[PDB]
Amino acid sequence: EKAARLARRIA
Amino acid sequence: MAKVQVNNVVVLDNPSPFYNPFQFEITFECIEDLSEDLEWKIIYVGSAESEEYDQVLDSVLVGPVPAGRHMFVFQADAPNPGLIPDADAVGVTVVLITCTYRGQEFIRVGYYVNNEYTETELRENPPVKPDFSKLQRNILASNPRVTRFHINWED
Repeated sequence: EKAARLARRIA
Repeated sequence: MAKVQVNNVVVLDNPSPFYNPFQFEITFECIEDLSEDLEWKIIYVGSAESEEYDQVLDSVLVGPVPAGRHMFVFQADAPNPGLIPDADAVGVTVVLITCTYRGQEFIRVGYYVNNEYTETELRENPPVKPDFSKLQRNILASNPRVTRFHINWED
């Protein structure tokens, strides 16, 4: 879930 | 249409101690004598869980921008560890480099950052409370993420 959240931030 | 185009971002001084300031060499192109300033920001994601733990390391206004190719080194002090949740201090996080024109963000360059202890004992047995003086920031600079957004460039 940390990787999914970090990916949303970069988008 | 898009008056500004970011051509390249280079990660300087990497890896480095956690406390060293961030350094990005940015190259951009400007189509005309851009009327308003460009606002560049370096934002540190302190916690993947919430946007409230973001730290804007620096916000810079570049301008008047004459038409042409430009390059500069954007330097910003390291994040305040006192605002970072311990659970998110060690391991992967993200640093963002954004540019905004007339209050509209048009580009976001993201880099995954991996904060890790340099001593083997600390890597295998991390302290209960993170020791930012022993953390190394390893930015995953071979894999940048670029996202562009449609904005209103007209005056």
